[PDB]
Amino acid sequence: ELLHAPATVCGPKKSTNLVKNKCVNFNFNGLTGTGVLTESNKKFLPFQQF
Amino acid sequence: LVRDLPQGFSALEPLVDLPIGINITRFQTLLALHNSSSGWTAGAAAYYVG
Repeated sequence: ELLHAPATVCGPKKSTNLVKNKCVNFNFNGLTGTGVLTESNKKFLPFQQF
Repeated sequence: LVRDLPQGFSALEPLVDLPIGINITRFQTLLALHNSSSGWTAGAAAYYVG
């Protein structure tokens, strides 16, 4: 059942590899889009994702 | 050393997720020192609530 509460049960996520320096699509935990992924010289705080 | 809250700035980092679907109406907290000599008692400290 699902009425109001946030999902507590879900299936497995069929993830794959990661490709750098190429024009690819992407999906990071639901964050979809397209472009080229490159090594960053900047940092994120330990709890920040995007 | 200061007699009150510091004259500065600090940002607060996230700690938990806890997807809890509860309708909260009120709040009560507690901690105090209780000896075994004169029965239940209390300490001498204050906390801030905003």
